[PDB]
Amino acid sequence: AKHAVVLDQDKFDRIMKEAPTYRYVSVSVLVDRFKLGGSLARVALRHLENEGIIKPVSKHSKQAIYTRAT
Amino acid sequence: QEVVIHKIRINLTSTKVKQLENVSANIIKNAETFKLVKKGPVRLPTKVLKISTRKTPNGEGSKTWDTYEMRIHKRYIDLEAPAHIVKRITQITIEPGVDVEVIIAA
Amino acid sequence: AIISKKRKLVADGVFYAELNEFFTRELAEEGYSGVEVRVTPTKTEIIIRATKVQDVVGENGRRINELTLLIEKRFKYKRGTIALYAERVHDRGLSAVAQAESMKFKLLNGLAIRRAA
Amino acid sequence: RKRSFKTYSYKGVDLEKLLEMPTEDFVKLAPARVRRKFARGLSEKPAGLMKKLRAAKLSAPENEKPAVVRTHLRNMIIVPEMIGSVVGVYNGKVFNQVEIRPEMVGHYLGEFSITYTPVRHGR
Amino acid sequence: SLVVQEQGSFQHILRLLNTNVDGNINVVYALTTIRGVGRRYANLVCKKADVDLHKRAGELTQEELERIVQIMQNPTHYKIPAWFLNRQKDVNDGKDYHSLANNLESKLRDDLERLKKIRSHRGIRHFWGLRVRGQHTKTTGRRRA
Amino acid sequence: PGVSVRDVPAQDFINNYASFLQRQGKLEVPGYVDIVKTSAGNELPPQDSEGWFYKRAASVARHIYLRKQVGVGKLNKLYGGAKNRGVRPHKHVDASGSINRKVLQSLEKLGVVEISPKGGRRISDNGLRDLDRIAAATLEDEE
Amino acid sequence: ENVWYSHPRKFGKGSRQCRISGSHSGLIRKYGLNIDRQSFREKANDIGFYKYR
RNA sequence: GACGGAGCCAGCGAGUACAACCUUGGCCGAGAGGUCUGGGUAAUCUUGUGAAACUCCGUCGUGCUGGGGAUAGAGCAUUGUAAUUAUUGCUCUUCAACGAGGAAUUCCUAGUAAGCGCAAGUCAUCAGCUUGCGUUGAUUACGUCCCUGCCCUUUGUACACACC
Ligand SMILES: [Mg+2]
Ligand SMILES: [Mg+2]
Ligand SMILES: [Mg+2]
Ligand SMILES: [Mg+2]
Ligand SMILES: [Mg+2]
Repeated sequence: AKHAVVLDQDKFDRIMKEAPTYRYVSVSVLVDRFKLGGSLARVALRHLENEGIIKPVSKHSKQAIYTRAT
Repeated sequence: QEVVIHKIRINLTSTKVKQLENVSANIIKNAETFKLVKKGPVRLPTKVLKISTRKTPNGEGSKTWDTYEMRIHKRYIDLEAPAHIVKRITQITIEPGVDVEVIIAA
Repeated sequence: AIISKKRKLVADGVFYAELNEFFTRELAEEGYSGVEVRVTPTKTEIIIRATKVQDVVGENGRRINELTLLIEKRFKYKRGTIALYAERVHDRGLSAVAQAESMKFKLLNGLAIRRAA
Repeated sequence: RKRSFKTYSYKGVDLEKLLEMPTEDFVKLAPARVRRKFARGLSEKPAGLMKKLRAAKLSAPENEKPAVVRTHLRNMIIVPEMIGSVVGVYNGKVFNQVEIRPEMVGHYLGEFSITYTPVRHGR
Repeated sequence: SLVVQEQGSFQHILRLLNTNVDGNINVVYALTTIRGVGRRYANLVCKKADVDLHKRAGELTQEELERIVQIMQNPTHYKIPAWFLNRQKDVNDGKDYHSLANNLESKLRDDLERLKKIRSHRGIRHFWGLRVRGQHTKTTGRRRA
Repeated sequence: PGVSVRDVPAQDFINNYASFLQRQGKLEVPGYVDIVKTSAGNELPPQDSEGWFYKRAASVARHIYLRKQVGVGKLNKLYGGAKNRGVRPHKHVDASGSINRKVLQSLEKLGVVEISPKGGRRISDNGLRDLDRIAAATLEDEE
Repeated sequence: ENVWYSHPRKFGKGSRQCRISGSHSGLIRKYGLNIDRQSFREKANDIGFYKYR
């Protein structure tokens, strides 16, 4: 185990703040930025994916790529 | 007075293909001369019988292997006919090597 | 009677081989070369080629009949269902087996080997 | 005292029940192999050997051991009808002595004999 | 589907049945860390308890834990067929026995002792320190115990 | 025009079927559900515990619809695969024998599957209608 | 004439005899041939067997 | 990647009447399997051998870990008179060595290498093996004698049982 795969409110808040004005919104990228796990990242994305903000490019399993609203 | 159609299958099995073919041709010619409704010399997947063996009697050399194969040729000749005519045909129509066999009835 | 066609053919081949071997063994003095099996309904013809056809024949129905009986005993078939004919081979010189047999005979009796060859 | 150590049971049955059940009951309360064997045709397996064992039991000097019953059928299963008797299991050379205990229940005769010598040089 | 929030309603890093249950693992495959506790068996236990397979191992209500423990002790009292056990129909007692945590090892030891006492081929092999299931060692495993 | 049934991209159809089954509540659960490996080449049952058997059933039904006289053995073969044999290489062993049978029975009970002559199973007419409806729904979802 | 002069030899390499030598060694049971392979590899040509590929 | 699902695709095969074959299809068994009816002395039935590898979604995300299933206990079966020295089979468990392999060197120039199964040979029972056959399917040469082995020429030889 290498940690940073918890839950928390602070983490959620951080995630919320880290969404607009970014080139990549990918699971791997998220993991790299020392955030939540592979499945959790997707969930987080989904929660922000209600009224624009983050929009998909690829829908494939374990190779998902999303980008900001232009 | 008779003439009751049974529909008769003729089996032609063998190895030496040329002979078999000749026999088939002969049969068809005979059918033509007695003038009958008939399905042709229907050919089946010519079964190969493979027996693969170490060439060595005793297992001391390089691992040479030989596939001894037996080519088989299965032929169906279907006749729309009574039995008497078939019997007449099968009085002759036998050539060495080739198996002549009458299945009889549909 | 009746098996799978392939199997039947294989069995027939084996039978032929066996017969050939027997003739090589039994008809050694008779100068045998080849067997020519013809299987028809009821009467199965068995042609046999030899150098000394007279020996094979015997004195009208001697050895040949015995051989027929033996064959019947071997393969369950009845009297009349197996027929045996003994024939002259058309020039033995081209036939290798016959030549080999002749050579063997020459060797066994007592003769020069190289010269015989 | 009321219970001696712990009851040496087959599948929840005491020695008061174990010694008196015959073969069928043992089979019922046994590993599958034994059952299978019972199912297949029995001849010359429990024929004379069993009789010999019984004779030994009868002719025992009391409290002491019965006579050692020699077996070639080392593929035989140990049944609680003859606990206490000594069996001479054949290995090619020497019928070797084996005790029949309250814990040899439904095991094989061969697994207490061994033909070859155990390994030397180093364990 | 949703991230589990709150400040700290459920406590991380657990200790259940004489051993340790590490968090950050989803339900089942932290219970495999327990000596003897199954995969399929674990799943069955979870089902019996009535827990979702989305929670973390570093969570769980106390009541739920108690229920799980109860399930572990007796396979017969709850809806478990119980032929997924270390001792089914059994070698001595003749019931339904799937040993738990630090007890399985003890049971194994006892069995070994029994085998030794009997002096079966297997027992002999064990004593020697070799190969039980007719496996040959002419070539393989040249260090051993 | 014409509402098609085969033209559905596989998984969606199955999902729809599952949803329908969930809505109805009429199937009769085998009972040995979750206490089973489902495949002989399995170390884990279905991952989502409850459900997934429904999906399996749906898949079976779809296969039946596609083909002619279909039986238990064939189903087993279908839902088998590769065995983790450790040191030994993989073979091919089939699915659990009874579970598929149970599924078939359940389908028969609901009226999706009918018994065919010669040896196997086919589709009931009400069942066919239901399948068609499901397909239509799926199409609507897509369109 | 002795009473016990046969083992239960229903199968195995024992019951399986060759058609020429009677060997229990390398017996092509296939196609109902029952020959020790070596002999076959000599007689095969007459048995109708040939090699092509 | 792993595990579930879910999708779903070959080609060689071979297989009984005087027997103990290949065996569908249906009820009972979590498996393993059994049983009643078959069909096939075989392009016709097992069989479209609905094989694996592969392709979609979710769950766990670089931990000797859910990678890996190795030493092992327990039942039920099955084969065969006979299974202990697990024949084999599946189920729960235990869950180790092994984080891309040192010196050497094997194989290969296209449906070739490698992967992935199937079938036959075996065979009462067993596959990790062989033969075969498909199924995915590239890198880099398209050369040269440097190494290895052979080959021929020219050379020398006191060897010709020939450099052991
Ligand atoms: Mg793997
Ligand atoms: Mg086919
Ligand atoms: Mg582990
Ligand atoms: Mg082998
Ligand atoms: Mg000089």
